This record gives sequence, C-alpha cells and structure tokens, in this order.
Amino acid sequence: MAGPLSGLRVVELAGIGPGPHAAMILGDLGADVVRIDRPISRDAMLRNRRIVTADLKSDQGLELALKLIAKADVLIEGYRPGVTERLGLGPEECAKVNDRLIYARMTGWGQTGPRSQQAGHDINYISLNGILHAIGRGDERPVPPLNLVGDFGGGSMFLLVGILAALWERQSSGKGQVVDAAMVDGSSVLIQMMWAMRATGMWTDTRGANMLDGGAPYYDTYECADGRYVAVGAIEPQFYAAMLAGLGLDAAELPPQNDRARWPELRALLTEAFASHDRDHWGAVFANSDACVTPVLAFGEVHNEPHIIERNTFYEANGGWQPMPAPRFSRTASSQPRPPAATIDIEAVLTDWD
Amino acid sequence: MAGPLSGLRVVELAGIGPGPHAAMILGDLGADVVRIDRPISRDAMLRNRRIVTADLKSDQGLELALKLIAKADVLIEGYRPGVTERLGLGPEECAKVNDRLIYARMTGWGQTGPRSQQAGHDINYISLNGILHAIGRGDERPVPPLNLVGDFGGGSMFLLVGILAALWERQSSGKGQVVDAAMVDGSSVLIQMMWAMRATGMWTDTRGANMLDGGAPYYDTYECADGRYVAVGAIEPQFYAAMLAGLGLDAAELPPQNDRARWPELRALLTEAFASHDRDHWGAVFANSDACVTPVLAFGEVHNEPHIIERNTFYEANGGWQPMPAPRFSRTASSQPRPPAATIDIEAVLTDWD
Repeated sequence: MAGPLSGLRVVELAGIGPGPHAAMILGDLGADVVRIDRPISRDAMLRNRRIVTADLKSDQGLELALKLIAKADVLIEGYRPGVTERLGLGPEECAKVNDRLIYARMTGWGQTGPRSQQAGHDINYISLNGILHAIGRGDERPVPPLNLVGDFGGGSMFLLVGILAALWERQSSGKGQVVDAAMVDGSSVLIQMMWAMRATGMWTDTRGANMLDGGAPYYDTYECADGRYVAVGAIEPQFYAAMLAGLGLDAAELPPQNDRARWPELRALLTEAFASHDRDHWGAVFANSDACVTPVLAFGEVHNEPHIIERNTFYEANGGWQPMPAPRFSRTASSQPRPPAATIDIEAVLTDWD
Repeated sequence: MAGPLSGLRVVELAGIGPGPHAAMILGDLGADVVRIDRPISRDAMLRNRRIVTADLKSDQGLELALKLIAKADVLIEGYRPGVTERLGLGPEECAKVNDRLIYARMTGWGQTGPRSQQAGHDINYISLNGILHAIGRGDERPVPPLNLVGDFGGGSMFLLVGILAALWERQSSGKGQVVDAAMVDGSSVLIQMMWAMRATGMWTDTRGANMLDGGAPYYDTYECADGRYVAVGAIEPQFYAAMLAGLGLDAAELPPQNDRARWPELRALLTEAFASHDRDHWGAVFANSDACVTPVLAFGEVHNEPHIIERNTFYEANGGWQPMPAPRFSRTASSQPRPPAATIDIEAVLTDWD
C-alpha cells in the first residue's frame, strides 16, 4: 500500500459522517484500514478499506473484534459516549489487550458535560459556538455551510491530527492513549482567527458585515451577464488595483477600497461592471494576473478546468469524479484510491495480520 | 511543554492564514515552534511560539535560518512556489543540511500548474472546485463560509495531517520529504462526502436544494419571535418526532417529513411555530431531548452556555476568549496556551537547541 502511512493498522467501527471520513484519509495515505460493520458499497467514501462483519453484541463478535484490535495501531469509534463501554469495547477493555492502541473517539459534544448524551448533527455543534451565527448575508437567517465545518474541518480533521500526534508520542513513550475529538471543540479551534480578531477590532459579531463574510465588496461573489458567478478575493491593495485594471474602472472615480461608509457605492459599481459580461469573459480578462478573480464552477464543470486537469486533483470512479488523496508527498506518494470491494472474512484478516 | 508533540521542533517562515494556524496547533499540542519574521504581538493566533527575526535575503540571515532548520523536524513555508528556492532555502538546499526535515509547503493552487504563480485567497480556491457554488440560498449568489473551508478545513488541517504522517514514515525510512498541501486539493477531500453523494443521486448541483445546504425544512435555521435564531438538524425520524413534540405540533396535521413536494408547506408550519416564541424559550424546550434543536449563539454569548462552560472549550485572554487546544489527549494533555511574548535573539534559540 502506497503512501506515508504504509504499515499503519486501523480498526474502524462503522458509523456516520466524521468517523468514516477520518478512516478514508488514513487509507488514502497508505494505512491498512479494516472497517467492522453489522451483519459492494456504492459509497466512494468507503474507498481504501477492507470491510468485515461482526455482531458486537454477541460473545463471538466481541471476541473477534478484540482480536483485531489487539493487532491494530488505531481504533476509530463514533458512537455516543458509553456505547463502546457497554459493548465491552471501551478504552479500559482495549488497553488490557493492547496498551499501544490509539483509541480515537469522534463525537459532536465530547465525552462529558450536559449535552454529551444528546443527539445532534453538524448544524447543532456550530450553532453553540458562534460559528453558524457568523455565516450568511446580514438581511437573512444564517445558512449552514453544508457540514464542512463541524463534521469535517472541525471534526474528522481534528481526529486525524490527534491520531497522528499520539502516534508520534508513542514513538517515545511506547504507549497509546485516548483521543477525545469533539466537533464543538475542533470547529472552535478551526475558527480561532475570528476569536483572535474579535479582541483587536478586526472582526465583529454583526452578521455579513466583516472582511471575510461577504461584507467587503472586494471579498465576495458577483453575478455575471449569463447568471453565472465570479469570486473576488482582492484584499491586498495591489491585487485590488489589478482587479480594477481588468474591469477598466478608474480608481479616481471610485470610493477608496476601505472607505466602509461608501462600500454600498463601491459594490454597486463593481456589480454593474461584472454584470456587463459572462463569467467566462472574466476568466479571459484576468488571465495570468494577481487580480484574485476566479470563475465559480459548479461541481459538474470542475473536471474540465485546466488547473484541475493538470494536477490530477480528481479521478474518475463509478459514474463520477472523486478527489485524489491530499496532501501530496514527494517520496512516498499515495496511489489512486482502491474502490469499495466485497465483504471479506474476519478470520482471513487476523491471519493476514498474524 | 505539555502535549503529545512535546519534543517536536518546528521552524515557521512567517506568513498569513493557513501557515500560522498549522504552526499554532503544533504548538498547542506541545511542539517547540520558532517563527522567523522580518526585522509583543496582540494576535492570539501567534500563541505557543518563540519569535525571532532574520533578513533571509542577506548572507547572515540565510545562514542563521539554515542553522535553525538544521536542528528542526519540521519547516513550514507559505510563499509562492519558487520563493524559498531563490532565497537559498528550497527543499534541495535544506536536505543538504538535514535530510530528516519535513518540508511543508502551504499553498492554494499547489507547487505546479497553470494557476500556481497567481495570487489568491480562500474564496478563490473554493470557487474552482465546486465548493463555493454549493453554499447559500438558491435565490441569491453564493456566500463565502468565511475562510473556514479553504484556509483552515482544507488548508492548514491537511498540512498538519501531511506533517504528522510524514513523521510516521520517517520513523522507518530515517528520512523526511516534501509535503505539497494545496487548499484546492484539501478542500476537495474535505467535501468528499458530497462527491460521493453526487454519484448516487443523494446530492444535486442545484444550489439550496439539498439535505445539508438549507434545502430541507428539518436541516436549517428558523427565526424566532425576538429576531434571534434556532438551528434544527432533525434528520432521523425519531429526532424529527421529538422536534414536532417540542413545538406542540400534531404530526397527523403536517405533511410527511420527506414529502419533498410539500416541503414549502412543512417549512411554513415550522416557521410559524418557531416564530411564536423567542430563541431562549426554544433553547429551554429543547435543552435535553433528541430533537436536534439548538439556540444559534453569537460569539459574545458563547462563554455563558453551560456545555461550553463545563468542558472549558474556551479560556480568557487579552480582552476576550480564545479556544483551548483540540483534540484532547487522556495521558499527554495540552496546557492552556502561552500568549505571544517579546521577540528573542535567534542565537539564543540555537544555543538552547544545541
């Protein structure tokens, strides 16, 4: 198996959302991941796995799972706190068979506290920590940024960091430990820049009136003549200048870039200019420039974009594109992910693993 | 220094956005991070560092930088590709003095390809890979989800995963290597669940008309009587039922949860219900059940929320709150972050580092 994590052994207890995303990336980077499900997937997320089944409620299934775990470097579970405990797969039971184990617990609310036993989804975790409030236009109710911030950016990505950090630790202690990855925590560290900026007046709690939330005319999307969109990210003055130059707008006729009182005016002039030609016109105009103007591509156009083609950011799988592994490694590179395959015998995996 | 990365040595070449956020998390987890800037910060992001200065364009500063890199495990740089090369600090130069170095390159577009020399910001990277298009209400232009998805979720977080994975590879190869972390790549892997769902009919390219983008009446925010908001995330039928009960709605008088044709009707009945009382009323109705209803808190209210208080997700600093380290480790726990302190002499760090 190719990649920097070649040799690493991971048991994943089948769940939804952040846990399988974390397992996927481990497999992408070359880890040997074995997912235990209940008694061929068309879910591309289950790439780079071997799937086995066990009833964790039976004596036989518990025993087979504990034998797998005994040979593994990492366990990923995403149930409610207390669930693995009651199954006999809790941290203390795993430690008896394998004290080198990195026991990774993926939850929204965390292992303890008043909400720890309560159901939730991404939108709920980001509603409690100020994140969701900060997303969307100021004249409307907050919009969910899909499940990118809670489930993934502040969820599976923190599980991954904790797993890999604890493996580093084990190189010198010889021992594993438990990683408590709560999406409410991870997402807060994900948005630390905004917490930093609040303290210095560089960010306000007012929705849609900051530099990065759509409040700034030079950091937003604009609708073009064809009803398609461009993104403008021209924060730095020399980038802003390049953007005006391509629009053919005279700076001396516009409000200054950062005169906030005239941002309505500035936005209306930029709106009119971008609305005068189609999206693809602006790709030609701004070619090879620092104007920070890009087309807003829909998913179904992405694979035709030259920078995406040339870098092989995606690969073609089962009637659709899927993202290639990230990040990239110069010496031990990842390969194209292996598709989901048929279930296999758990006894066969133990034998492979010894 | 407390945490699982105690003993790790990191040189950070001062930059903005993704690079310093990755350095921050390494520090938060115990790494010994030394940031080289140009010749006391009030930026909480620069916590858990030592700051030194050097003019990398001069013979003396380059030589001092190279001596630091000689002793480090990890180098973080976020300039345009080619910049460290021309300074004398490219991967091939650093390998000469330290072949165990993890050379970590944080860009938007990546090290190669047609856009790789062009300026940009978060909004631009997520415009090119279909993510930005997918965010916001269907009747308005796309809204940026701040810089959470490109800079951090698909940016620093993949740089971290690359660093830590390469450290694992290094344990058996005895060598480091170069990590190419491009935001356009990382963010695509962050959104892999949507790429999966597109291939199985579970996601459309139509904006604002999906299960997780605000298209579903049971996965969105609602405005309450006081003009404040709740978030509803009641996907599963049992969670949906608990939500209807809290609202005092009789299920028999509503359309079925997943009768999409009647989702306008359902949303209108849900709108009217939530509008009848203020946010904190619903926060109390729904405080314990599995209804998946949470109050939408603004940043300045977060620290008063019980679940946030009890788990110490935040700590006080400067004049406000900052997130504590995440994720959490049961044996080698992180400490409260150290604030940015005064600059120090580079030669002293070299002494300490031997």
